[PDB]
Amino acid sequence: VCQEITVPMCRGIGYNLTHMPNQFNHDTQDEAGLEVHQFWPLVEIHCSPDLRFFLCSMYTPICLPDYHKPLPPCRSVCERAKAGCSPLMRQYGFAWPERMSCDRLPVLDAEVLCMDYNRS
Amino acid sequence: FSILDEAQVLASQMRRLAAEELGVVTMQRIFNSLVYTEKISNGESEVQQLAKKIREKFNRYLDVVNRNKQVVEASYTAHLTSPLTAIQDCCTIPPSMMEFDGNFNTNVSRTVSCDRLSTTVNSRAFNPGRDLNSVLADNLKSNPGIKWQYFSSEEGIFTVFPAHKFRCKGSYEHRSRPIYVSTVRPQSKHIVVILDHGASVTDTQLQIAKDAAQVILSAIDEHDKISVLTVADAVRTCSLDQCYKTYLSPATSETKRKMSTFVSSVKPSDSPTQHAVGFHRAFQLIRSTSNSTRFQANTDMVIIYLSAGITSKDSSEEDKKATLRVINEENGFLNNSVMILTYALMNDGVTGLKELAFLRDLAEQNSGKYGIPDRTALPVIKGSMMVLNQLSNLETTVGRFYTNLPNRMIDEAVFSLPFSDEMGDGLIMTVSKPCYFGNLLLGIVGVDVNLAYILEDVTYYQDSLASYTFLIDDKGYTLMHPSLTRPYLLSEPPLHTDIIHYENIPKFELVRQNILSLPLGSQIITVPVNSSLSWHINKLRETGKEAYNVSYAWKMVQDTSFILCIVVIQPEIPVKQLKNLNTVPSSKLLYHRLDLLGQPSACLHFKQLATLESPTVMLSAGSFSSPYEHLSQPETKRMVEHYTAYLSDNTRLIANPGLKFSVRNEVMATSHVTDEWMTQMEMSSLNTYIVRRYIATPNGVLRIYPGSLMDKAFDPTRRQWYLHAVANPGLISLTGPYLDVGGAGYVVTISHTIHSSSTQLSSGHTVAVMGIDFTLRYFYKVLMDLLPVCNQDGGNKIRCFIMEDRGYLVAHPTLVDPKGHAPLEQQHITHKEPLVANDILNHPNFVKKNLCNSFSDRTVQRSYKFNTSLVGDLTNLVHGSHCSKYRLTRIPGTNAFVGIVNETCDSLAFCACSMVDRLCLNCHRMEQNECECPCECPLEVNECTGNLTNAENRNPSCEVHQEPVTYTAIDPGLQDALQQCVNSRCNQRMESGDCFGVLDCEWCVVDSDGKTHLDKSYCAPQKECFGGIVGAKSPYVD
Ligand SMILES: *[C@@H]1O[C@H](CO)[C@@H](O)[C@H](O)[C@H]1NC(C)=O
Ligand SMILES: *[C@@H]1O[C@H](CO)[C@@H](O)[C@H](O)[C@H]1NC(C)=O
Ligand SMILES: *[C@@H]1O[C@H](CO)[C@@H](O)[C@H](O)[C@H]1NC(C)=O
Ligand SMILES: *[C@@H]1O[C@H](CO)[C@@H](O)[C@H](O)[C@H]1NC(C)=O
Ligand SMILES: *[C@@H]1O[C@H](CO)[C@@H](O)[C@H](O)[C@H]1NC(C)=O
Ligand SMILES: *[C@@H]1O[C@H](CO)[C@@H](O)[C@H](O)[C@H]1NC(C)=O
Ligand SMILES: *[C@@H]1O[C@H](CO)[C@@H](O)[C@H](O)[C@H]1NC(C)=O
Repeated sequence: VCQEITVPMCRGIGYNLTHMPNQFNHDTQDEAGLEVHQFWPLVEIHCSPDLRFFLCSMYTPICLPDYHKPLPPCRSVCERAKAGCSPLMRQYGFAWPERMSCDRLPVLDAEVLCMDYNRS
Repeated sequence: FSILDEAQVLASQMRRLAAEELGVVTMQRIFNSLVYTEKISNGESEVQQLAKKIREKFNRYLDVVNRNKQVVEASYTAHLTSPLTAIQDCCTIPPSMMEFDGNFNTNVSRTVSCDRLSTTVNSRAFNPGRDLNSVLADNLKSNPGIKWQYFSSEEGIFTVFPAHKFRCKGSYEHRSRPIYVSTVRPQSKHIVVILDHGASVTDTQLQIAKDAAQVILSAIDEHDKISVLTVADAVRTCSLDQCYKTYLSPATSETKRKMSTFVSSVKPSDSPTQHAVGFHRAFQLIRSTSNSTRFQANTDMVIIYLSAGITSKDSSEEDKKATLRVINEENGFLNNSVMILTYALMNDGVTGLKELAFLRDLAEQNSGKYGIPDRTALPVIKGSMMVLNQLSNLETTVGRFYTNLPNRMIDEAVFSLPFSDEMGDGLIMTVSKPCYFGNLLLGIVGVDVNLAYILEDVTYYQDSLASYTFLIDDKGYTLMHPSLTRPYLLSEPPLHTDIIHYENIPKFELVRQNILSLPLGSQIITVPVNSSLSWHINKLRETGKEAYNVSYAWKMVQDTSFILCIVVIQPEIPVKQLKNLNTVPSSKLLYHRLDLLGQPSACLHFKQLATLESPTVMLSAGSFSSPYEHLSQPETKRMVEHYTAYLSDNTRLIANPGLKFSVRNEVMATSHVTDEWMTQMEMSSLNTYIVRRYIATPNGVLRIYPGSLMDKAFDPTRRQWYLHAVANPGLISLTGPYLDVGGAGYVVTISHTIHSSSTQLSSGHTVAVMGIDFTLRYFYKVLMDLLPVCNQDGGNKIRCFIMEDRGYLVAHPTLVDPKGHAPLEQQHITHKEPLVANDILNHPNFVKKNLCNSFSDRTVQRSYKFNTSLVGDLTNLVHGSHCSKYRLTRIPGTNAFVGIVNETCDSLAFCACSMVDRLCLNCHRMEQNECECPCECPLEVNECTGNLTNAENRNPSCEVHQEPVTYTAIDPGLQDALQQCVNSRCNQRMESGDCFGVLDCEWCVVDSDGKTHLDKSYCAPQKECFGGIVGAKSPYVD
């Protein structure tokens, strides 16, 4: 059963339903909200409009009451997020977790459903 | 897991270093038994006495130019009878040279002035330098301290008294320099230069166009206003400020540098020039710039224009018609107050012969030629036009644009702001006057004074511990203040800033208005302590104070535009001064000038000439009655013997050779550290871990051991360890890491204050501070020896650290990176432990991120402040409750904190820290909990008004981060003739615990390949592996 997004950073992204645990084995939204908020300075500096959605799609994955399958973001939104924020992250000491490598995401290929909002 | 009992034991080590090795308890007991005399004053008596000192210096300063003026004016009456036309070319005198009292760049002198010729002078020019030598020599011999004295004629000759063979590869066009322009034209000139770079202007003649614009900018003063516009195809103004799109900015060095670089960025364009829009824009700027300057009128507006043959054939006349119409309309809104000057850019073809007629129509504002009727019953200020080629002297042509201005025949002295000397090699200040014979202007006279000499009375004012001084002009710009860099070290003119910014305190704008208006007076105001700067808080003499009184006593300096003020902190409460005492020296006093003595056994202590035989005593420039005389003139063995005799004179018979009040009393009061230190050396086991110990006093006494030679300009009262201890009175102050002056590299300093008595623990009661220095690795060696928990692993997953109240770490599991691979603030808690840094920011009342403005480098700095009243123990509150538990508590009795972290599993945590500069990630807003290492954002100052661009920026001022200091020089002939004072062989140490902390050693861990770990860590001298990286560069050659 899906629950509503409680972490304020991930409110207003397109959906407000999630289900814990997430990909990072966070057992509650409070635990996941503390880790995803470490990227909040990068969101306010506007290095990529896809950053807030890409992070929230991983830390608070979308939960649909009728799908019952993990709906990850596409590889295109991961690349567009890193193309605009990674060079700034390397300067200010931020780092992508290895679990967020864009190769772990489906391509825009096969019947793997992913979530890119510019290709809808 | 336990940290409390571990912290109490760590506090005993801090007391064992402050009390036993340094001698804080002994000196506090001695200073408590001394006798003091109490004084109470509001500053009115002090502002009167200090005003007399600089008034006498300015009176003699004005008597020289007045004397030089009346001699050259009377010398012209002799020119009307006899030919006063001599030639003494400054490039034809090569018998010798000197450097006596300034002029230290190939300067002969003694009754022989020299002349430099401009290309405009004729063979019948007026040259009074023949007889002027008789008075110029008497002016210098009777008034030492003034550098140059010159007379520059209107014809173009430049004669200076100290003849120096300088700049012979060209002509010195002094008539185009700002000192000459501000004298012959003391009116506030609102100039706007329009630079046409359209109509396919050839780059060969745009060269002249952009070069001329640099001559205008480098020829006006801060009371003039300037704007530079482009082709006007699109009216592009200067983009380096928001107000440059609307107003004209005062020609400050900031606006000059911004406009000058904007001039060089101009490249040709093929679009036809839209002249009408450019002149219209210039008017809109001149119109929206307040009523003139609201400043004694004297506001002459001028529009310079640089172009050539635009035409446009079909609409040529239309283009000519649109400009002279909008000129007559906009200058009709004004009362024809705007004058227009035009300049032609020519090669042998483009401009031809008919295109000059359009530029003279613009200078004459010949609108009626095209029909447009002059609606204003007023006349028009007819301008002028000049032609320029690749052979044109831009200084004698476009540089003489001020001649076309009205000469209201003002005969008054004008004083320049501090600027860089073009003849010498330093900063100078110039007073000047014009030379008038009837209705004829002959030129100007001017004398240059060293900036350090004219300000020596306000730079080193130390009459009372409860007072300081600052000097400003009638416009508000600050010439001297405790927050400014000392002038003797400056190689560049500072950013002149209004006093409202350095005296950043609420309710001060009321006192500021009274200072700039009333010529004399005083006023007290009540200020809270939580919103103030350190110059006031460090002089409080009551503990637990929520608000304090301040007394501002000011008085304008007679016959000049400067105003001096005295700030007295808490005047209703007395200030103690050390009474004259008579202590006989138990040991012989040793002045720090070991180079001039050579009598004690010498040795090298890092990059210093030092000795272990006895500690030395130093007097800083400021303890002497003439600090500039002590800095400029050489200190000789004769003077060292005189000062040693007077300071150790117990008979009260030797007269004062040139020292200030309370200087010798503090030398005798601190003379007890000699036997105290030397006794500890014979029994201490920490002789290999202590790089030096010292004690410093407010009036300029500095006793260090090992007794080392220092630079004259060294002021320990402005170092970090001094100011950090004053801010934390009665507490052990950890300060570091910072770069050592003596050559020890990065060091950590324990500092402690000495008070007049133990019953009053306020910062203002500080009569001396003491400090002891250790190497970077020492406090981690202590942390490993004192606390066994820090050894469960090699500082890997279980890590211990010591953090000062600013967030910097002095003890560390890791401290090797210091090179090109890590951020600049890598020694901060936010970079080395980003998780616990994020978590402690959530602990209530523990941390507070601060904002301060630093107008000296136009930046806004972010820092941290953990309040050292932390009672109890702090653990994880938000982050890392499971994977990385930590314990943080204050080391009792000091400003430092001890921390232990137990990393059981990985965790994600970031604190933004730039690895290329110190720029903050987000310069739009500051969040208290957003973890980021110390950083800076560019300060947005409105240069059109002299205030902050955004009023939502009323942060306090960063008091001092004055980095420039002359690190002591060492050279061969001494490096090979002597050896190091302590030579504890680092090659014989085989573990980290044995090598850490040893002052001449370092534990190498990284190979010379940059960042590869070593399979064989070993101990070696610090020269061989800086920061543990074999072959790394010295931190002094960053
Ligand atoms: C949840 O998101 C939907 C859009 O998917 C939005 O219409 C709705 O207002 C959101 N919920 C709340 C409480 O605002
Ligand atoms: C660190 O935590 C582990 C449990 O994760 C514990 O076994 C160990 O004793 C702790 N170390 C210290 C120094 O407290
Ligand atoms: C021009 O002079 C008139 C008085 O004759 C005055 O009212 C007006 O303000 C002046 N123009 C400007 C721009 O101040
Ligand atoms: C400072 O203290 C005063 C009371 O003394 C208080 O009103 C104020 O909020 C405090 N903070 C600032 C920033 O003034
Ligand atoms: C200022 O001076 C007055 C008069 O001596 C005194 O009563 C007061 O306590 C002082 N301090 C403040 C903050 O007013
Ligand atoms: C830290 O400062 C606050 C006020 O800013 C003070 O009340 C508090 O007592 C201090 N911390 C501790 C642990 O006492
Ligand atoms: C702005 O600058 C002017 C001087 O140009 C000054 O008189 C005024 O006080 C400043 N504004 C404020 C709020 O201090």
